[PDB]
Amino acid sequence: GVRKGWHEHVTQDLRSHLVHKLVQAIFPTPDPAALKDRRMENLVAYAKKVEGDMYESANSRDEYYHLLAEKIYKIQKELEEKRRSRL
Amino acid sequence: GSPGYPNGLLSGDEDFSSIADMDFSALLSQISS
Repeated sequence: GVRKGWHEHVTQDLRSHLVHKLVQAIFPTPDPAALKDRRMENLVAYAKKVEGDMYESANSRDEYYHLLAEKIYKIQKELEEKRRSRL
Repeated sequence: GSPGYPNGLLSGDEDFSSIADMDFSALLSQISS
């Protein structure tokens, strides 16, 4: 496996902002105290898992950040199904 | 042969969609009560 720019560019501080980028699209935060809640940590465990699937699948910085971004627009679809049709 | 072939069909990205409408109602009820 050949290493590209993203591999030496991704930090332990990015992977936390990538998940904080994921939790804000799924549910926007009213208060900074909602991030220390039990029900919130449950989908945090959904978003903590996905980043590692982008590391094996993506070979570029534009694809890696895109795979995490596509779930972000794709989860925005289901919340819209309860909004207009309520189903 | 085969570019990758991901694992998880109908239960890969469709399984948390049942939990994400269960967790969105619990996050609103905990702030307003």
